[PDB]
Amino acid sequence: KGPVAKRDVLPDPIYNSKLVSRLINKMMIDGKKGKSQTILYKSFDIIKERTGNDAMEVFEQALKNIMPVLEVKARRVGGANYQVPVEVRPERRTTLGLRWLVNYARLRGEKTMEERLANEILDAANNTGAAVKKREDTHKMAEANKAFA
Amino acid sequence: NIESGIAHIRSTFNNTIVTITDTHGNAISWSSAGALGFRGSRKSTPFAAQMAAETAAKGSIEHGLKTLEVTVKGPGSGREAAIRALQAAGLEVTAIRDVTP
Amino acid sequence: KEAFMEKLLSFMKEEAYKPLTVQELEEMLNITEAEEFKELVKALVALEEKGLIVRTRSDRYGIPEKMNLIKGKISAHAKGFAFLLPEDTSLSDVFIPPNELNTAMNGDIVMVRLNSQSSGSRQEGTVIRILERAIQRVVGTYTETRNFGFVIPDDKKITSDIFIPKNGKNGAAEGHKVVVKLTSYPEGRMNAEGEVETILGHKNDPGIDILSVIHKHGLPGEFPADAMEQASSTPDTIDEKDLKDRRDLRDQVIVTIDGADAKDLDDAVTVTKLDDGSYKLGVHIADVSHYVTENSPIDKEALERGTSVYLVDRVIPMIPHRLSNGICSLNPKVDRLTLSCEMTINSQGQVTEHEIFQSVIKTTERMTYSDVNKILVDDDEELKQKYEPLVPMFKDMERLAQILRDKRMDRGAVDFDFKEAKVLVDDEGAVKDVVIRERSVAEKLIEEFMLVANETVAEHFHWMNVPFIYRIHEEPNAEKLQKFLEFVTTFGYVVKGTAGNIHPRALQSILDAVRDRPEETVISTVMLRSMKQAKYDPQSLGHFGLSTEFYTHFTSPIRRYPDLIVHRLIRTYLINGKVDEATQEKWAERLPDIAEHTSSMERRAVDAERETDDLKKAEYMLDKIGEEFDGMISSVTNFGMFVELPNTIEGLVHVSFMTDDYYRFDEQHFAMIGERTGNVFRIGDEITVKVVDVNKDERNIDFEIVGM
Amino acid sequence: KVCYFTSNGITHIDYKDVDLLKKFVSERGKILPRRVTGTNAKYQRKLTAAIKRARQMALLPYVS
RNA sequence: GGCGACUCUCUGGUCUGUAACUGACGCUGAGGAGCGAAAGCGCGCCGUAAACGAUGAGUGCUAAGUGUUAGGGGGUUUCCGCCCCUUAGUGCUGCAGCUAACGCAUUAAGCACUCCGCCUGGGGAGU
RNA sequence: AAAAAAA
Repeated sequence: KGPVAKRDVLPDPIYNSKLVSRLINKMMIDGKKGKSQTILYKSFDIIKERTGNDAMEVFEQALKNIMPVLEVKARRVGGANYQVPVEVRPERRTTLGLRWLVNYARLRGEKTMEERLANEILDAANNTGAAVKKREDTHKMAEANKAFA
Repeated sequence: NIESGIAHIRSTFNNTIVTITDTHGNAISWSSAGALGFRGSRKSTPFAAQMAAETAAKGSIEHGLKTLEVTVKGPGSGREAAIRALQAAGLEVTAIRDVTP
Repeated sequence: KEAFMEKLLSFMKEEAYKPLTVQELEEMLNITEAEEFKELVKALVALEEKGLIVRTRSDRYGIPEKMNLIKGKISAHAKGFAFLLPEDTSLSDVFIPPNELNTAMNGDIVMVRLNSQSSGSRQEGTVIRILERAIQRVVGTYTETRNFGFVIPDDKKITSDIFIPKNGKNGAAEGHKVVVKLTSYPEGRMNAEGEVETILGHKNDPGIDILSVIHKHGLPGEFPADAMEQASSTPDTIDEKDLKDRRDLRDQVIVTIDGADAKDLDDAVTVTKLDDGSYKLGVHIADVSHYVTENSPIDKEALERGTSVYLVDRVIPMIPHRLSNGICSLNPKVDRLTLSCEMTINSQGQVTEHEIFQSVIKTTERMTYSDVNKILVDDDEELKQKYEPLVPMFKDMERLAQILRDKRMDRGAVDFDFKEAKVLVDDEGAVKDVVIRERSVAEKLIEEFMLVANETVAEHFHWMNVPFIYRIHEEPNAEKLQKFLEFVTTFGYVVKGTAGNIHPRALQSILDAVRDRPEETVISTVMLRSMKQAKYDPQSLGHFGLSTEFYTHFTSPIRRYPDLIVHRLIRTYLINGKVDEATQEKWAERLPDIAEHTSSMERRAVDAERETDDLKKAEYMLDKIGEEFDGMISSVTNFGMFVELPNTIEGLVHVSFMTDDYYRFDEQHFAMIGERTGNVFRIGDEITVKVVDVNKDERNIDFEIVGM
Repeated sequence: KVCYFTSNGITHIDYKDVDLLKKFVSERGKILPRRVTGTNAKYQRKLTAAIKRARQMALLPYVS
């Protein structure tokens, strides 16, 4: 009945970003947060070595491009079947940002995850790749059925 | 060339008709929401009645009318708009009369 | 068909295009044949289907794409939704759902995108951009949480509580009414933040209720120091040098007639009957432009104010109390400077000869409106005997008034005779009684005299062809009046005329027919709600609601800045003779900005005055919860019907208290109809109501129906 | 809410006095109810007859 | 049972007021006669009807409060006005009393008296 | 809610 408070994650110790921590917890498998803490700090050294920019400048830029603005929600009042355009709450933006970032990074062709996650962030930051596309995809779809809401 | 006339408005829930006559009930002109190409819910609306009256009225001014008695029929939403469309077309409205059966 | 559609779209794509009806489009394209008219209609339908044009709910066609939008002002509601009031007032309102406001607040000029699908009767829209921010200050009640404040806004149209950071508190305790300046606006889910600019006091302290109103509109407080220095330096008696070049009238029979409690006497009058049967009327107004010169301290302040304001308990004056109740005031039996308008008036109320000049008067007696009624109407022998030398003039004034009233009404002026409240308070500001304010014979006499003097001054300066300020009242809104005309055909009142070319007299024909009917108060009130407000301007465009071509306000420069300018332009053009091109260009630059300002300062006075009245009515009804009163349905809405009492107090009957049936609103009839019972509550019915609840802070009176 | 006829002491309403009767009909020319016009029941009937005899003689309209 | 346009012709009943007269000339009323729905059927005939406020008729007595229709008297009132008493009718509340209870309550279903119709377990059977 | 006009 009353919106449950989301769990207050700690800031990532080296970038002081609760966003970066949330990425670690998204990447973590079978409660192996160590593996994911390593992978990211390996991925961000890869980003900083290639770009020269701070990984935080790139990662925040990457999230901007992945983060959705409007989403499709199924509404079936009587008939309807209306894909109601819904504005993504700022918490659900980051959610879907990090979910897609990780989900598509794992699917990439590169051998190691630290490289796969680095390359998906670098592609996301350049407003390209698959995770940015996925945001576009649902917006193209939300624009397509925009006459409901 | 007749000056005085009656503007017989039928406003149903489907449609607004407007016939304009002479005093002996011979038909000078007419129009209707349907004659103007409105269809469905639009034919009921007071806007369609307004436009119906103007088209009927502008047909009548060619035959050279000036004064209109009005007779309204039916429960529809047109009569108030359609009457002020007759005043706005130019023709003066002496008296209106609800002749709903 | 397609070439015609392109030609219409190209015409509508011109920069000067405004949204037009089919009839306006017909006129603008010079369509004269019935077949070309059919072609336009089919084209408008086809383009509207394609979404290349949009029909507004006021039946006007505009290109969305140049918008896909409409520019307009937000009118917010307290439940969280809003309406867009377009800039083009001929367009209809656009409903804005609470989620689609996108940080817009009440009064913000915005752009709104038009939604293709509407969920109801009205056209829906989303706020895409905010062009101008209206609200920069917010009054409210401060509240203290652990680590931060908030302020609950008194404007309930601001639905969200204003966050106060701990360093912005500035001393504000729990329950203190506070002014708050906005530092930030709302963004997403974050509320607006601020800083306490001022503490008023506690919300339970006497007079803070009104003071909160004064701050809510942004009404002027105390006078600046340089104004109070100028006022304190102004002499309390006339200097002999100022009597030069003024017509002496001190020996003539002149009187002020005002309210018993009025200290700001603007006007003094005289009426002499001439040998031919015509009347000589002298109107002698307080010469405020002498003591408040151009670009003095008091002038800068009196421009900033725009008008005096007449709240329940107090007066916020335009000029200092030392001036307004001292030297400008036409006080009894003391020498006073005036600017007079003396008029010879024949047996049909036409002004044949007039003169506007500087004078000194000495008023014979200060009357009241109650004393003057007792002499004329009630035929009171004690008061006649007391005022025996003035009694013949008071009867000569009465006959002149009638003659001027008979002229006015024959020219087609709309007499809008409604019952207004007057609230009666004690010295603390607590409410004693709400009585009817009656317009007697003595007020309507003074009314008519002021009117003719205001008419005679305007006319003189229009023919002079110099820059001047006029009080104009435009033609009413053609859509609003179209809806007014419909409403009166339901009661059987059949008007002669159309909404785009009504003569004022036609509206008076209605108001004479309904007189002493139950329907009166509401048809009266509904006509009103089709009228435009009157404003000042530099151009002569006429006054619709007096049915004249020439009008200005001249007869109250103590309490209206536009009147005070009329006194300076009269001194400039007539007395001094300064009709040079450089003088004219100076005023021709300045009057558009004064006219716009002073207009907006009047509407800010009215809104505020009313808001104190409605507060003190509500304060009146707090001890009347449970009591049964007879009344009359003043308004009917989708959510209920409003009821007016016999002291003008208004209250709502919410549909949720109509427990005997499921009520449906009929928009055409103005009625609440029961589905089962077949009971029909209409605008204009007499009903008995009981008082259920009274909320002083919100200014709500809730009623329930006992019987019809 | 006073009766015209009780007030002015009028004991006989006359179908020929049209300018009186017209005070009691609507603009359409329907008779106005007694609760609107303040009229006494006694007079309302008389009035009702008059208007009807008027209307027969085309002094008033049946329907304006 | 019913009876709603207006006018005209003919005709019935009711109420108020004053008492000029009459001087118990009254009341109820089986039968009978007349009136009397869709009626049911050939206007005639049918002759019954929740033709049930489910409450015979007539008379007298027995707290109040309030509304309305047609009146009467007084009060001041110009008249109107409102105020008050009183009559007849029609309503809503409400005593006392009555009721099994619901209710009724000066329009009694209260308290009395006269006369009439009618009832006496359900069904069988309105056969 | 909503007009003049007054104050």
